Amino acid sequence: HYEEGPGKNIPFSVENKWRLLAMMTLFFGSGFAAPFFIVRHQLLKK
Amino acid sequence: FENRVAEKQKLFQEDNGLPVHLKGGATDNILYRVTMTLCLGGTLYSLYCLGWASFPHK
Amino acid sequence: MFINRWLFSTNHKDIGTLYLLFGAWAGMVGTALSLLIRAELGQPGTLLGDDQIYNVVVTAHAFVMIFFMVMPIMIGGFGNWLVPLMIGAPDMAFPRMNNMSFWLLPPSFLLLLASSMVEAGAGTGWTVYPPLAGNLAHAGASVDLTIFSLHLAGVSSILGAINFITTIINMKPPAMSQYQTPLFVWSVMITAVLLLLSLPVLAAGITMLLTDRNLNTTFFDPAGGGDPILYQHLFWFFGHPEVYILILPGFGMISHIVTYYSGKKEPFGYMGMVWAMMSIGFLGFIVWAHHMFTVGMDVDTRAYFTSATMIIAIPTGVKVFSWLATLHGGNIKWSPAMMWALGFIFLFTVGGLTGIVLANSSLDIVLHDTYYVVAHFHYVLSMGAVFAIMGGFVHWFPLFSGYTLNDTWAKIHFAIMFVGVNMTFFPQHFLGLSGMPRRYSDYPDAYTMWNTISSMGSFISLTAVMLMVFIIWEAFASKREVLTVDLTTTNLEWLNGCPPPYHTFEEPTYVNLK
Amino acid sequence: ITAKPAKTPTSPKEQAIGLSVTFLSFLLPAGWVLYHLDNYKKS
Amino acid sequence: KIKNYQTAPFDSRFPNQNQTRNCWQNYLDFHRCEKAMTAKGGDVSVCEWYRRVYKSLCPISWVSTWDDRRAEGTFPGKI
Amino acid sequence: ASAAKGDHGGTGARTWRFLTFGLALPSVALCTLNSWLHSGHRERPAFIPYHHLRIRTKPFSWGDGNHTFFHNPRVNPLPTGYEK
Amino acid sequence: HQTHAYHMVNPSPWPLTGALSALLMTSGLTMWFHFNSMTLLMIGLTTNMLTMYQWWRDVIRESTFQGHHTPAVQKGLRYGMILFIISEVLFFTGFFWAFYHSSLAPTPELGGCWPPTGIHPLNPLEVPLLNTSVLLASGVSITWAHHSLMEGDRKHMLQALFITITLGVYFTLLQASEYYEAPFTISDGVYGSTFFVATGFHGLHVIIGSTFLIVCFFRQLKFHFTSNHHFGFEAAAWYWHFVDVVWLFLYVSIYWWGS
Amino acid sequence: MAYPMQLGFQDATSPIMEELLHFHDHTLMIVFLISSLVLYIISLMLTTKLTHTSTMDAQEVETIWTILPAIILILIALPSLRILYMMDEINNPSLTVKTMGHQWYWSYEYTDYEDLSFDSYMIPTSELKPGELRLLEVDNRVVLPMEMTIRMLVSSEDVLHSWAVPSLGLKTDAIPGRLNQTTLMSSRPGLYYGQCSEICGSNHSFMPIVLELVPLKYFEKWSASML
Amino acid sequence: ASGGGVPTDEEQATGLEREVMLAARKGQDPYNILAPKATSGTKEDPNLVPSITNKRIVGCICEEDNSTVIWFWLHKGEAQRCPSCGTHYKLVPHQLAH
Ligand SMILES: CCCCCCCCCCCCCCCCCC(=O)OCC(COC(=O)CCCCCCCCCCCCCCCCC)OC(=O)CCCCCCCCCCCCCCCCC
Ligand code: HEA
Ligand code: HEA
Ligand SMILES: CCCCC/C=C\C/C=C\C/C=C\C/C=C\CCCC(=O)O[C@H](COC(=O)CCCCCCCCCCCCCCCCC)COP(=O)(O)OCCN
Ligand SMILES: CCCCC/C=C\C/C=C\C/C=C\C/C=C\CCCC(=O)O[C@H](COC(=O)CCCCCCCCCCCCCCCCC)COP(=O)(O)OCCN
Ligand SMILES: CCCCC/C=C\C/C=C\C/C=C\C/C=C\CCCC(=O)O[C@H](COC(=O)CCCCCCCCCCCCCCCCC)COP(=O)(O)OCCN
Ligand SMILES: CCCCCC/C=C\CCCCCCCCCC(=O)O[C@H](COC(=O)CCCCCCCCCCCCCCC)COP(=O)(O)OC[C@@H](O)CO
Ligand SMILES: CCCCCC/C=C\CCCCCCCCCC(=O)O[C@H](COC(=O)CCCCCCCCCCCCCCC)COP(=O)(O)OC[C@@H](O)CO
Ligand SMILES: CCCCCC/C=C\CCCCCCCCCC(=O)O[C@H](COC(=O)CCCCCCCCCCCCCCC)COP(=O)(O)OC[C@@H](O)CO
Ligand SMILES: CCCCCCCCCCO[C@@H]1OC(CO)[C@@H](O[C@H]2OC(CO)[C@@H](O)[C@H](O)[C@@H]2O)[C@@H](O)[C@H]1O
Ligand SMILES: C[C@H](CCC(=O)O)[C@H]1CC[C@@H]2[C@H]3[C@H](O)C[C@@H]4C[C@@H](O)CC[C@]4(C)[C@@H]3C[C@@H](O)[C@@]21C
Ligand SMILES: C[C@H](CCC(=O)O)[C@H]1CC[C@H]2[C@@H]3[C@H](O)C[C@@H]4C[C@H](O)CC[C@]4(C)[C@H]3C[C@H](O)[C@]12C
Ligand SMILES: C[C@H](CCC(=O)O)[C@H]1CC[C@H]2[C@@H]3[C@H](O)C[C@@H]4C[C@H](O)CC[C@]4(C)[C@H]3C[C@H](O)[C@]12C
Ligand code: CUA
Ligand SMILES: [Cu+2]
Ligand SMILES: [Mg+2]
Ligand code: NA
Ligand SMILES: [Zn+2]
Ligand SMILES: [Zn+2]
Ligand SMILES: [Zn+2]
Repeated sequence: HYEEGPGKNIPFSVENKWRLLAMMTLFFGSGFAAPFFIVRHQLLKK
Repeated sequence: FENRVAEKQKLFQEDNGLPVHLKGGATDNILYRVTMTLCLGGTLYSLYCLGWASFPHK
Repeated sequence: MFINRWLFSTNHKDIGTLYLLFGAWAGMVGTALSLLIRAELGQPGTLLGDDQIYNVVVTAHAFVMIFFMVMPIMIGGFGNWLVPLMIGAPDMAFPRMNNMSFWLLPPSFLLLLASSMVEAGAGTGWTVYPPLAGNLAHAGASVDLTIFSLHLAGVSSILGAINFITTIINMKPPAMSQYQTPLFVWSVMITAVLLLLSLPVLAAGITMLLTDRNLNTTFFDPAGGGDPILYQHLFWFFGHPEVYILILPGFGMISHIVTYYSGKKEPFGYMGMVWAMMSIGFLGFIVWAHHMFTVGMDVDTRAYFTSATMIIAIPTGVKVFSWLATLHGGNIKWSPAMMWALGFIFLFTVGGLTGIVLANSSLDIVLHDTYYVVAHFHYVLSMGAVFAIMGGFVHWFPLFSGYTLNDTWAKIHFAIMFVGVNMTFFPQHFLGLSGMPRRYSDYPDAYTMWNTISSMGSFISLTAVMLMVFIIWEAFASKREVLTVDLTTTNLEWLNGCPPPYHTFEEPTYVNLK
Repeated sequence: ITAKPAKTPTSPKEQAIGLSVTFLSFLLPAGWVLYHLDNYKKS
Repeated sequence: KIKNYQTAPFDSRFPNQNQTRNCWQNYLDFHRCEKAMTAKGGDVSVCEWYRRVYKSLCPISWVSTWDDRRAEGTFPGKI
Repeated sequence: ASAAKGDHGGTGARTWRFLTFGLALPSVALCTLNSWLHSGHRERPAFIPYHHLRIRTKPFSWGDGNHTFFHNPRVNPLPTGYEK
Repeated sequence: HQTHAYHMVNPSPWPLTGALSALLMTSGLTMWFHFNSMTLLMIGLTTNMLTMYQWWRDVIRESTFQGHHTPAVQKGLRYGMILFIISEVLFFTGFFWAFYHSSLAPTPELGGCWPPTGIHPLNPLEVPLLNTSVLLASGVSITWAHHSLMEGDRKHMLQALFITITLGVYFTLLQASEYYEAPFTISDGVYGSTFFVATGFHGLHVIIGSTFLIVCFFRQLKFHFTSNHHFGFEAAAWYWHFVDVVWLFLYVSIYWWGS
Repeated sequence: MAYPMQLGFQDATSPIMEELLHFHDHTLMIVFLISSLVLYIISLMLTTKLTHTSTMDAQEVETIWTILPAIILILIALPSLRILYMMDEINNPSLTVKTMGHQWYWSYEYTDYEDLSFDSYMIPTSELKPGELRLLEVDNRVVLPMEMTIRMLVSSEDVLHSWAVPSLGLKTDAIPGRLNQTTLMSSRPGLYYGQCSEICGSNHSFMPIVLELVPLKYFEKWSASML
Repeated sequence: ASGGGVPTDEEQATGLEREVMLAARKGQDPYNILAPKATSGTKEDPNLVPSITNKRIVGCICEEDNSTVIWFWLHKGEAQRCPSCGTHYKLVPHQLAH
């Protein structure tokens, strides 16, 4: 089927902890920053 | 009409390792690509529309 | 192959994984929203200067936390990953439809983020009451986008409910009766029956709002003979079951966390835990009007609802004590998951009791629509669901990934979060008694002290979430693979290794009928 | 639960870095937006 | 006469928090009575009760609105 | 109730066809007969601009935005009265 | 090799297209209602039709052709359908709630009466009664269809299934006519609001049920059904009865008592 | 009105609000007990090396923890219901005053005899006179006669709003197309505050209610002068 | 009034449905549809646990009506006992598909 076992049953790579960090930082970082920008968006329309 | 299931059973159980949605033939492949294209394209379209409506046109 | 697995899945574990990912992401959004809410109330005066924006934020925060974080994580994540394993089932009954239930959420979420992007957003409150929600007070796409997001999230859950009920009723070992299934499974099945029954009414409700706004219907428009109150009846007839739907799965995880870390092989009074959940589910359908005490209802009606609403505490009590009874005489393992489960038991009780205060129409007249209500549900729901979710998560993380967390960091995460949420929500009890209303971007000067504190507490919690992220990175970064797990004789889901193979139970379990 | 030692041990220095970065990924963006709030309100 | 009214008394037909029908009922009653009097050659002062009551209960805008509609021939109620 | 008929010794295909042709269809015959009898266009009532009818809070997404989806000029007046 | 009777379905793209098709349809309604453009709505309705077709095609492939429908898999599908139908009933209940709420306490704006001042209801003894005898008759002929299928009679199963479909259509046409001839509209207050939206969704259901019945017609023509295994037909007949019942409720509630 | 660092309810102005104060004390005691008992019991189960992990029987202790809570529930229900039916008691008022919710202000209508009515707006923070309460003051107060049984009728002319006065234990939703009744009765003269209790849009937080309770005599002169 | 033309399962059932249908005719249960009746579970008369590998998960319901089920891997080899009631189970490997 597909790869099995630790670090293989996930849609992202954990082969590099640093790349992993960057991916996670973007993933969570993006979701957290969204409200802040939607607001800034709503303030800049009027 | 006559019963032609057996033929369809033989065709669909034919060991080619193809997922059921493509197991019928080349037609399946076309239909699929049509459907997926419309969906992906249409979705790309909605993003655009959302971007447009996001701003005031005074 | 990547796309085949992650976009075309039919695997219950993989799907539950996407749900866990989606929910974690949603959680970050919901949190940013909350931190915004408290930033505005952080000091007297306005911060945003735009109160329509504040209203949009408060509305989004709720929708996100409820529909995109809690339900996805609980029924979607833990629900999919665990239920099949716990009954020795090969996968869910309709493993394909199950993938759509998942994929309907990002579109549903997109629709929500759109409603806030276009026009002035929907600053109507997660209850979206007409006429404020109507085409005149809230003209434009915003409310319509919001109504749609709910339709999507709704079909996703209604389908997901059909799946779990079918799976649980039909896919257990031939010898296993319903009363031989774990509690988490019971919790999920019940939650699902609630979803099956309640969402369609909400659906009917918001459809009527949609037509009032776009097809000139007058369901909630007096000018046509309509009635805004009708909407509230329909919305709440769903809204109450929904609050129970948000905690039931957490009840299931708590029973399991407590039995496990108590070093016990079974929960105290199983049949009593089952009866509890069933009852709660049933009663949760006949108490909705307690959200409408101030709309001016007949005194008799208000008496009935006050009474019905209180009875719920009986079965709920039985669960509380059974958890304490499960702790009774156990070999206590002070694990991070146990800590979350303990925090949950205390906090949930607190919130539940204030809920009993509010069940009284009389006192509610003064408490309704004040921060007392906001403190009640942030204790039961926010602290309750989140705490259970955090417990279930650290408990089963190794099972899902095959790696272990650094127990010390996790205990620190629990500590910071505990301080953070109470310092954030306890003072709100005061604000509510003294009369500070909900949904206010600013408050009369007397309420300054408590609003300042609560907002400071909100930050501590932030520090806890940021830390939680980092902790997950550390599990995956260090890579400590699991070897041995205790009590597997009574925790079937741990039996196929960590993480278990893609297809499990290819060969069913053997269970004698005797 | 028992497990084998970290296949890729994350040293303390490596955790300060991982932590620091996690924090900044949450704090900087929101921080930027929030800092420029007055500039948004009236513009 | 038989008056000396302070405010509308409790009406056992409308004992709940919803007084909408109460106002409306007296508004109809007044105008039904008013039409009966003016028609058969009589005095509108008899209709004084209902007038006092509905005036006390009904919000200005509703009455204002219902009046405009009786004028317009679009009054939904039967008078 | 028990209806007024009988069978029940064994409810099978021959019986349900017996009911489809001996009862259900003849009923659709009579009701069709009755309807296409009491039909005929009834004299449309005088228009009256009642404020609780012909609602318009937002124009329809079709046509000129003022005619209902299945608008019948003969019997459906607009907010300002019937049509030409 | 697996030693249980359950079905592991192959990775399928349908859930994703069905999801996106939903996004296109909702987003499309928004484009229509507010920015006057049916583009998205068009695309979405299409990809939705495509998804439904291909998805249920594969299910027929998995069942009649590949034999994956063991008595256990079929049992589960029975549950799923009953559960589905149940959620549909709760949907309709919200509308019956709305009707009753409004019709029992007519506000001043309607003249505080029901039907509202200025609404002239359809005579229930006319087309609405015909419509009723039509759905009721279709209920009998589909039972005759089921019993024919079970008794192995191909000719009569098709004949009865045909009659059933014809009645379904007849009803839909009558209803279409009723919709046009109706002196009231959806904009005619709460009476119109509840009449058209309730009979409206019911009507859509009749069309869906008809479609479902037609599919069974063709699958039967192609011999997919065995006298003992015909779930697609079973479900369609349950769904047909659901629909027939929703009508009895509408008839009594809105058309009769509501006049 | 509330004061800095307030923990409980605003001092009862009418007799009903007094009634609720007591009822809340009675109830809150119970809440404290149970929440502390549970907190305690938890600490009890976790403070001993002694163990007993075998199967424990439940059909006995469940009777205790089902009968006890049910009783405690009835002990809250009684006084709660007595107070509820008490509020509903027929009272025959001396005055009827109507209020209308508007985005974003309240209008009041005293129309028993004269056709008096006015709008009530929040005094802007910039237009506050020294000593006045930010977000709370309104230009035109609701002058009413202390020690009298008054009837308030609430409604709205747009969205939803809710008419509330904590001190008197009042809160009635302002629904368009509907007339909600609620009775008021102040045991003392003075100023009594409140805020809109239903999200009604952007300025839901800035449309207060201020009641001015004075002796009947001054109310009548106020009424005439206000025509 | 009557006639034929409708395929029977016997004539048309295929794949796993057919397999299950035929095995059921021979009184067998290769796809675990039925719940196995227990033996005396003694050391002499253990519970025979079919399997197509060298281990299968066993769930023991020690006593009728128990709500807790004991789960463990039954390996090929010497019979093992339920960690709870000690009743015996022995793995009897392979075959099914000839
Ligand atoms: C954070 C701000 C704190 C400000 C404190 C007060 C300052 C007083 C000055 C000066 C004090 C004297 C002068 C003023 C007297 C006013 C009396 C009044 O009008 O009376 C009514 C008032 C005031 O009530 C009081 O009389 C204050 C009660 C405070 C209880 C606090 C428990 C706190 C635990 C840990 C700290 C808080 C965070 C964690 C809370 C965790 C959940 C409880 O309003 C309430 O009803 C507020 C509470 C609402 C209900 C919560 C129910 C369950 C709560 C705790 C169960 C803990 C059990 C185990 C025992 C506790 C175990 C942890
Ligand atoms: C996790 C979600 C959750 C849960 C489970 C609950 C549980 C309860 N809720 Fe709450 N509630 C909310 C979420 C939840 N609620 C939300 C979201 C709102 C606000 C929505 C909005 O308007 O935005 C709300 C609002 C709300 C209101 C209306 C407030 C208002 O607007 O005026 C009411 C009214 O009665 C209420 C009551 C209750 C009660 C009595 C319970 C009970 O079932 C709790 C019972 C539990 C206990 C009692 C504690 C443990 C028991 C014991 C230790 C036994 C001994 C006890 C006794 C003898 C009393 N809730
Ligand atoms: C489950 C629901 C939920 C959750 C978790 C929260 C969490 C929080 N909410 Fe609230 N909130 C609501 C539901 C919720 N809320 C609802 C329904 C309303 C009513 C809206 C209305 O009025 O219409 C509301 C309203 C509301 C108000 C009142 C608004 C007003 O009246 O003006 C405030 C203000 O302080 C607030 C604050 C917060 C804060 C600070 C948090 C959080 O910061 C508390 C701490 C919680 C976290 C930090 C969560 C972390 C979760 C994750 C990170 C998931 C991780 C996932 C994995 C690990 C798999 N919320
Ligand atoms: C022939 C009988 C069968 C009925 C359906 C057939 C054709 C209509 C097209 C789609 C209908 C599907 C569902 C019903 C939705 C709204 C009610 C429509 C019922 C109907 O068709 O009513 C018509 C109004 O049409 C209108 O506005 C209709 C405007 C069409 C736009 C549809 C609006 C789409 C809104 C759909 C909401 C979707 C949410 C559903 C969610 C499901 C659960 C998540 C009645 O006509 P009228 O001129 O006012 O009066 C007749 C006077 N001579
Ligand atoms: C004014 C309001 C207006 C709106 C009104 C609108 C419409 C009216 C309503 C309904 C009419 C519509 C359609 C009726 C026609 C057919 C429906 C199908 C039923 C059928 O024919 O069912 C069969 C048998 O009964 C079975 O299922 C029995 C097994 C059922 C299983 C599914 C149920 C599980 C869900 C949760 C369980 C509930 C628990 C009960 C205890 C709770 C106590 C509080 C099929 O078999 P199966 O699944 O293999 O089960 C094996 C058991 N023999
Ligand atoms: C504009 C309106 C639109 C109209 C409505 C829309 C749709 C309806 C659709 C289709 C149905 C119509 C006819 C079906 C056609 C052919 C069936 C062919 C088989 C056949 O001829 O069947 C026969 C009976 O059918 C037969 O009389 C056919 C039966 C016809 C029955 C109805 C006629 C009514 C006659 C008057 C009697 C009324 C008196 C009432 C009595 C009280 C009731 C209890 C029996 O024969 P056999 O020898 O045992 O069978 C050998 C295998 N076939
Ligand atoms: C504003 C507009 C909002 C619009 C939202 C639209 C949302 C989605 C639109 C696209 C969805 C259509 C795609 C077809 C889906 C068919 C699913 C189906 O038929 O799923 C079946 C399961 O449910 C069963 O039986 C019985 C259950 C039947 C489910 C039919 C799906 C209908 C989806 C709509 C649900 C609405 C909810 C109704 C109440 C309001 C089969 O399960 P699978 O896992 O596939 O396979 C199992 C294999 O063993 C088969 O051999
Ligand atoms: C069902 C079995 C359990 C039995 C327990 C009883 C519970 C519900 C059934 C009773 C419904 C009829 C009662 C009507 C009698 C009162 C008439 C009336 O007038 O009630 C009206 C509303 O009733 C309405 O729509 C009522 C609308 C229905 C609301 C009930 C919600 C339950 C529905 C979901 C259940 C799913 C079932 C699946 C179906 C097979 C309006 O409200 P009033 O407050 O009067 O306003 C008038 C004011 O001007 C004066 O104060
Ligand atoms: C203009 C028209 C367009 C309108 C939009 C909707 C259009 C059509 C919907 C009609 C539904 C068609 C569904 C066809 C399903 C065919 C697949 C089928 O029938 O699959 C069967 C299984 O049932 C199954 O999954 C049963 C699957 C359940 C499907 C029923 C779901 C209804 C969908 C409703 C969606 C909208 C909801 C309402 C909106 C508010 C296969 O098993 P059997 O038949 O026993 O065969 C095996 C034998 O051959 C062995 O011998
Ligand atoms: C609710 C969650 C949020 C919690 C609070 C965030 C915690 C603080 C994070 C730091 O954030 C920032 O710090 C700044 C100041 O220290 C800004 O720089 C700015 O300020 C400057 C120095 O005053 C300049 O040099 C640059 O131009 C600049 O824009 C800034 O953009 C932002 O990234
Ligand atoms: C051709 C087929 C006989 C069996 C076979 O396919 O070999 C016959 C027998 C009965 C069916 C018919 C039934 O008698 C009912 C219908 C009657 C007709 O008026 C039109 C076609 C009609 C819809 C059917 C078409 C026809 O092609 C069928 C399908
Ligand atoms: C709130 C709901 C009506 C909602 C609506 O207006 O549409 C109504 C319908 C029927 C009412 C119920 C029934 O009339 C019977 C009961 C009678 C009592 O006087 C109060 C509780 C009682 C159990 C009711 C509660 C509430 O008033 C109900 C449930
Ligand atoms: C009879 C049933 C199941 C027993 C079993 O088969 O194991 C048990 C499970 C839970 C029990 C209930 C719960 O313990 C809660 C209640 C406790 C009281 O002591 C009696 C009634 C009470 C409401 C119980 C009645 C009955 O004995 C229940 C309902
Ligand atoms: Cu008016 Cu809030
Ligand atoms: Cu509730
Ligand atoms: Mg409110
Ligand atoms: Na502020
Ligand atoms: Zn596979
Ligand atoms: Zn059948
Ligand atoms: Zn055993």
